[PDB]
Amino acid sequence: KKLMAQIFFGPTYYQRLRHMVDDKIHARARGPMQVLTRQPVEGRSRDGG
Amino acid sequence: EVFSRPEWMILTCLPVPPPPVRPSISFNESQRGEDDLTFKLADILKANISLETLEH
Repeated sequence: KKLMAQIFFGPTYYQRLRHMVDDKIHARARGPMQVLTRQPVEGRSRDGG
Repeated sequence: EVFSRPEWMILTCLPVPPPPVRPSISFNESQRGEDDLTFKLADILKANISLETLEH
């Protein structure tokens, strides 16, 4: 069924940006702790809190 | 009178904090890696003995 509205279709030059979700996604439930402070470590890489 | 006497603002006995305040981040068997505070205390200690021997 036809759309009551007419859509502005056509090409646009789009770029893929350097931030992937599977590169950002992070979760932790216990893990590495700093030596001095004894609190969770920092960053995805270090499995931080 | 009990907790804060003016005389105690001048130091004669300097407390040495235990290792967990100045952690030896000891990596590998051969290497060590002492904390900044450990050096400053060693620096204080070196300086103290120079003076202790010098005056004696």
